[PDB]
Amino acid sequence: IQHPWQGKKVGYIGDSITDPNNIKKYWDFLKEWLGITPFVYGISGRQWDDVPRQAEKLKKEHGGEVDAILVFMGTNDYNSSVPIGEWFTEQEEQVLSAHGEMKKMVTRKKRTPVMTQDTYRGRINIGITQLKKLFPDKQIVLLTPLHRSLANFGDKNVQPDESYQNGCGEYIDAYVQAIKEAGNIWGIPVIDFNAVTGMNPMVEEQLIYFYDAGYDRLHPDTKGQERMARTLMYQLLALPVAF
Amino acid sequence: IQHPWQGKKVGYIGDSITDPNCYGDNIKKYWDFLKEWLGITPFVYGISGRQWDDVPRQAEKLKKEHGGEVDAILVFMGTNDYNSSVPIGEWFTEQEEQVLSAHGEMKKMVTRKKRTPVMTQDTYRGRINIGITQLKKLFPDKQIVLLTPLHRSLANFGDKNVQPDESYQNGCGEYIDAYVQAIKEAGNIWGIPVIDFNAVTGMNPMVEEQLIYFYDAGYDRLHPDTKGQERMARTLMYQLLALPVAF
Amino acid sequence: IQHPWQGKKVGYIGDSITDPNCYGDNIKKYWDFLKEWLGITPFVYGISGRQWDDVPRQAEKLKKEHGGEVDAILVFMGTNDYNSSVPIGEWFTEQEEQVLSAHGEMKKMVTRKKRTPVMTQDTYRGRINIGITQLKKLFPDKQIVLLTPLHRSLANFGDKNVQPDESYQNGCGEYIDAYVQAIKEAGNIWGIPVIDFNAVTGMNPMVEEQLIYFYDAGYDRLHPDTKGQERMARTLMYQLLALPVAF
Amino acid sequence: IQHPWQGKKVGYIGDSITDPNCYGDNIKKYWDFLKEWLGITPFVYGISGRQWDDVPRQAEKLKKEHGGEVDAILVFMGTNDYNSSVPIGEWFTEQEEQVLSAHGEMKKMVTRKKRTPVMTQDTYRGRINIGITQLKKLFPDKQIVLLTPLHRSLANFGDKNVQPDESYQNGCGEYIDAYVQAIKEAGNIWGIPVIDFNAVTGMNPMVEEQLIYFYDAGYDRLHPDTKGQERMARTLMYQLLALPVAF
Amino acid sequence: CIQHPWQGKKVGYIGDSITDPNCYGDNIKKYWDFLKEWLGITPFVYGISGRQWDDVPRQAEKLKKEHGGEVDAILVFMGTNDYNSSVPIGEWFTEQEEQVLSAHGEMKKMVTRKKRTPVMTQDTYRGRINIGITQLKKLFPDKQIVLLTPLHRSLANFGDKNVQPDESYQNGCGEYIDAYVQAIKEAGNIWGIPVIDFNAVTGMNPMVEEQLIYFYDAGYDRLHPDTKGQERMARTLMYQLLALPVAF
Amino acid sequence: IQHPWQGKKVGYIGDSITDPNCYGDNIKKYWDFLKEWLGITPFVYGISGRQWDDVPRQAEKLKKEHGGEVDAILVFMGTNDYNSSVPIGEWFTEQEEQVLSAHGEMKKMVTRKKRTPVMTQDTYRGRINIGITQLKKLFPDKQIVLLTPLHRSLANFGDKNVQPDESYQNGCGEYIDAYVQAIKEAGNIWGIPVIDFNAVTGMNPMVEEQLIYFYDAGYDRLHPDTKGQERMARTLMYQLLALPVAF
Repeated sequence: IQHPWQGKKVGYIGDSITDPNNIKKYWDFLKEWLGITPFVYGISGRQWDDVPRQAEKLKKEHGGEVDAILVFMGTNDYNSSVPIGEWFTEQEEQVLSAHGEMKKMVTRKKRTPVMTQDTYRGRINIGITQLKKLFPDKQIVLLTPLHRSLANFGDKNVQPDESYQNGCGEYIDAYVQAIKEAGNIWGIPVIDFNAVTGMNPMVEEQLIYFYDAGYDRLHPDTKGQERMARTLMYQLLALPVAF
Repeated sequence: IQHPWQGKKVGYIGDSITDPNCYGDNIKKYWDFLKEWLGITPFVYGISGRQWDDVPRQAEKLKKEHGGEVDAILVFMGTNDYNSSVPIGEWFTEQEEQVLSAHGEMKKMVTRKKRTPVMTQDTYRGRINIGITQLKKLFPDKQIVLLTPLHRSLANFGDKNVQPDESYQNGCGEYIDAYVQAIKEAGNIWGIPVIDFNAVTGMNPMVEEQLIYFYDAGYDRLHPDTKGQERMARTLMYQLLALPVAF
Repeated sequence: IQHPWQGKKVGYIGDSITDPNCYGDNIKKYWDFLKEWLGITPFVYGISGRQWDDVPRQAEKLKKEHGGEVDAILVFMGTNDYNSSVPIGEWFTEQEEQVLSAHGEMKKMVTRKKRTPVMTQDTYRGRINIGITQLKKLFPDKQIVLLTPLHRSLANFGDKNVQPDESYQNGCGEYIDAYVQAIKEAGNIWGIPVIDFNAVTGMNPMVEEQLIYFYDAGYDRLHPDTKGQERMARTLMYQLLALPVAF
Repeated sequence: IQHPWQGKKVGYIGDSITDPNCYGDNIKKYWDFLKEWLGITPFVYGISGRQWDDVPRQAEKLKKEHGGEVDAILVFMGTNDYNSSVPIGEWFTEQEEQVLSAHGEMKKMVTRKKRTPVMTQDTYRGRINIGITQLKKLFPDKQIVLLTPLHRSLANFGDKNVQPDESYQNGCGEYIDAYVQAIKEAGNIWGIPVIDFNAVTGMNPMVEEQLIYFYDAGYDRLHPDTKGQERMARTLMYQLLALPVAF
Repeated sequence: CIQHPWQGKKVGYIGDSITDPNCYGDNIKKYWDFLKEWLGITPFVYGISGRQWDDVPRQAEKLKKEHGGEVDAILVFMGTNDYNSSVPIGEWFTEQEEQVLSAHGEMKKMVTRKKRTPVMTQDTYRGRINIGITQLKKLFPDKQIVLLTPLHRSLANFGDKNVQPDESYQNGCGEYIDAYVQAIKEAGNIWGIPVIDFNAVTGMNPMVEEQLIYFYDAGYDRLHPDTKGQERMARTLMYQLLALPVAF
Repeated sequence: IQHPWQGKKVGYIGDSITDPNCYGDNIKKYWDFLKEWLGITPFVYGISGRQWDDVPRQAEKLKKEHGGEVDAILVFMGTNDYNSSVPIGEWFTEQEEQVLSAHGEMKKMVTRKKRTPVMTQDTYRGRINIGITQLKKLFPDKQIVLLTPLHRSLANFGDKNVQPDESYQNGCGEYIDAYVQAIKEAGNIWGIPVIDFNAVTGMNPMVEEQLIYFYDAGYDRLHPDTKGQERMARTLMYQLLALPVAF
């Protein structure tokens, strides 16, 4: 058997942990190991509300080339205190239904996805919708956000470690779980990177995988990026690219 | 390493999405692609419209006709239980009972809450309890895997067969979700592997652009077309890589 | 693609199901099959009767004896915590705290709930917290994987050691389920991979026909026999395909 | 201090042990003694052979005939549910539902497991659910008290009415215990006071010397005789001292 | 105006040292002595230091013999010594399928039903309770008989051969005092007898140092209540018994 | 007989249902009725929103301000613990210990399992342990009684304070039942009387007809109105008859 992602062209959507612009990124290792041509759209500080824009740029510049897409986003939504929100809104409706006898109008509760940039769930609904609309025939995979600790970049950018809830009373857990739940909600594969990478900066001995123990226990260093890449390599073995 | 399912004989249990007769030769089934790609001989028992209450029968028919040669079994069922408004129900019933127990002192009857699985075909969970029981009973030494139901949209097959899309609850106040999650839950409840097909296939007819994987945008957004079947087959190929057949 | 675990040195932490001495030579253990099939050198520390509170000790002994050569670690523990009625407990305690925060404006002291892991051996989650912490502190750059406990039925080892099947809650009012689920939950809580062995092995002694995978149909439906160990090993072989060893 | 039930009007719901016609005037009933001792006017609705499924009916008749007069209500029922092999059943059914909630942050729909009372005459717990609901609906501002059934022994009334003593389970595998405990449990489940008559009366026909409190040692160790009724009445007199009538 | 139902009645008191008139001699005024004073209740006391539930029949028999025609009610305050002496809890019944005649509308016929039989043995605590309540009801079937649960207890040291750890420890057969308290409470429904949960209602817990004011010796005896404890017990009993008649 | 609580001075510990500030003069509280009926002087410490973790503070304030005057104490707390999703936890922790024991022969060290109460405010049972310890410590010679929380329904107090009715589990997966039962269990665990107010009041807002006892059917089916407070007071009056104050 051969690796299904070997020699494929892949679009990478995300934040600074994916952003090309001191640290060699995971997609660069995959390029070397599996010959995967990378189309990187991840940008520093971006959140799930930026998924549609990144997807659109990918479509515009490489629509006829890209084979698969990986979405690694969400840690910034947590940091920016983006309210989790709701997946759907629901209400009674009347609809034609038939199961053995003449069809007739019946009352059935109907749900409608909440399409808003105001909430995390809303952003995920909008993002996945756009991804499927633009790339309906491609392999699209979501990766959950990594564990994170303290990060201090100046007097206007101070991020407490993950033992703290953010400004809207949520732990990073809610931002990780929403992505995992999106798998069944929208019908899309999810790689639980948060867990499978085995990287947790809350355990100081594992800070060997992060940028600087003194002020940045959020961004992985090259060593962490390589462990992420190797993890992704075997986790992707379970998903085809060419159908 | 070689694919653990290559050259094996597999029983396929399910409904129309597995039925070789679904729309005749106008839809090539996933097990057909697997046969071509991995040399997997298919023993197909899926039949259009069948529900989880039909798993025991299909399992027994598989046992009777190919019990001495089948290597593994895939169960892809449940979307019709949703459409037919089968109440979810509960997994077990509980009650304080006495049982022989010892942890340091002389053994004796002690009272502990005991759970007993609900064996009834009146509920979805009951049907699953009965179905998995029959599967493990007839094929105790085989690799048996459950596949979760696919996302689904509108389906109209005449005035007596009209199925609203999945944004609507069915007749017993449940969304398709309940039937998908019950199968996932069965993994730990019964000790059986589950492939979350609902998610990994990446096929959602609720997004019209992906209707390229379903039969007819006008009246059938429930049954995958050949293109969808091939995507399902390719998905299965790599998802099955994580499970052995020959122990 | 070559198996990532091929030819690696692995540490096996656990209980009797891992212990080389379980029924002596009457049972060939899963790690022995892996040694033969994948050339994986085993450093086994599992010991009969041990619980999650023994994980740090085993991890430390592994570090002391093979720290410079071990490549990966598998933790297969918890069924004894269930039998010994160890309360599940809580993962964290929490309270409002003042912390420096800044998102666009001058940093200021703000009020935010802060959680702290419960580090006690009095509870299951407490033991898991302590265990995973020690594992990560000792082997921060290694591949460490947790395996969930297998389904289990009755066992009668002597006048003072009789263990009811899994349809019964233990002495602290919990089903085996809680001990399986807590390990799965540890995946996201601590950032560690988990192989849901409880489900993927497809071995459930509660279904009599599957007792072919356990040691004694009359007195021990808890410990797998060689046939069960091999099914376990083959399952692990393909489940581990999704995880790298050499980073 | 004066007895809170003195001079009050009370509705008595139950079976033969309450029915004034039980063996005609050969037996003086407990409410009769209470009428004499405390001036409690009785509105009796208990009828021989009635079960908990008849509570709503008796309550409605009481309401219809003395609604504007009755001060309190006593429900002494269940022994016939035992003799008629009425399955205990379940108190509630549960499932995940969406509900508005807020504890510090903006209110929103959250998922929480919700329980719903099982309202059915097919089970004992179901009957209790329906009965108490009706009692509270009809007399929301009254003192309503439940009394657990008395211990019981053999009862033979012809070749077609033979009731084994309480050392035997009934036709649905339950001891009288289950029907007593269900009532005690209803105290907290529904929010209603319960007098454990089963214990406090001190009357157990299973001990032959105490058959002095039952109708006939030869064929009726189920129905109390006048002596037993008086002991019950006196017990009730002091047990009711702990509950107000006029609020 | 309601009168206390136990006023002027004659009561038999069955139990152990906490009931024994000889407990520390005249250094302790017992609960039944206070009830005699407050309610004019004549006490027939049979409690003896160190006795267990296996001694209930003997005490009941002696009560019947000496005061059978005088006694109106009976209180049984026993069990703390069963805990201290590591008496196994045991089982209430044994069960087996039996054939029995039953009829519910149609001609009676033999049917299979599980039948239970109480375990009558002095080898276990539950067995002793079965034997004890049976004898109490056989001897005094028309009397008010009430069971009292054992009191919370702490350390006690009565010499080189009599040392009792506090209730935070299991006894010699792996049981906490809890098991001996609960078995009595359960007997209420099992046998049809009222039980006053003295263990809780007295509000006396020697495990809380500040409440040792109710026990005899802070340094050597946190098991036996002192007069102050006996009075709180009696006063508690006075109002708890208000709920039970004596004269039927 | 005279009421044992007549003319006594009582401390009332609890939450808003006890707090005199609850809706101010719009609600006359239970202790106010008891003052008028039995001449009981009230020393009220209950405060809106408080939980069992506040019992030690309220007990100490009562001690400080009325320690030489108070005769008895009632503790009516817990409903907010439910609302605030406080985990139930465990009563004790256990460990094998060596202790001096003698039963007929020369004393010596033996191995016995020893339990230690959990003294943490992180769990409900821990809070009860801490609270009852404080109560008995400061008032060792007083009559102290616990009252179980009342049945409750929905409450909506603004955008950030919305409480679902009791048919829903709280934020930590527990029904109100758990917080009611733990208090009942405290009786034997700590040796303290418990009045099961949850049942004896007969007040259940889940039965709409009984909402006559609660503040507002529209937004407050949690707090009893004056009519509810009076029924509660009347219930307490006769329930307290079984407990002495002056020993």
